[PDB]
Amino acid sequence: NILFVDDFDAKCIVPDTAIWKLCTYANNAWSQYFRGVDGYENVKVEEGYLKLRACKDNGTYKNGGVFSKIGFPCGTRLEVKARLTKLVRGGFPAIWQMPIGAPEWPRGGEIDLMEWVQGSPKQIFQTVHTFYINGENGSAGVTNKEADKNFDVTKDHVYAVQRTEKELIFYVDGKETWKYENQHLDKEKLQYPFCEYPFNIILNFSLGGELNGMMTWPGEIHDEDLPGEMWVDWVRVVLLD
Ligand SMILES: [Ca+2]
Repeated sequence: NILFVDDFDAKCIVPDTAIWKLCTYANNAWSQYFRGVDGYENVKVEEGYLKLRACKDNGTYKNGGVFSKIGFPCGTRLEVKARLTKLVRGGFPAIWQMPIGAPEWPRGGEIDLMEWVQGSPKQIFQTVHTFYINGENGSAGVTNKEADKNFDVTKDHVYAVQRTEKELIFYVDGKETWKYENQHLDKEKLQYPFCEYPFNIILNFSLGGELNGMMTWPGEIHDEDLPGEMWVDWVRVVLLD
């Protein structure tokens, strides 16, 4: 039972303009290099892929990224098939979900299906953020510490999360990796916001380096590794029985 699918196979050179919006600048690790990105110069649909490019164009770092204007209810599973063309040191690709119409981050939560950093290059990270975990200042969230440490992100993999009232279940390649569970605390504690808001889909290949002279988690950008691309074959949202 398919609620939403984009196979990026439309007769169009950009992703569906009603569904997908270009990521915009903000002063954070994932967003800083959307600044001065001219329209779709780092985003295209080609040969059945959404291709998100990270590059340096005349000394300016530029990220490739879109987010969905639509969001999805609980009782659903998101599956995203993607690969990186190349390992890029300082590269910071991600597949993730934000609440639509939540209060300020992280009070509505955040679900990361995939993040990659050079600091652990044979891994991907799957992570959850809430106000209960992060409070006002925290950014680490709760990550799968037992994540696969012999993993090649440059091959096609299906990254997935199943979201119910009870829990988030993470998968890689159809194999359960971990669960983040509803603790059923007073809603006041903001421990499990994941079913109060529709959640969207965010697909990006960002660049790290320093943010206001502090080294970001993805670490030092090696310009010799650029350009790089994340190729998304498809995204789908399945409605559970
Ligand atoms: Ca496709």
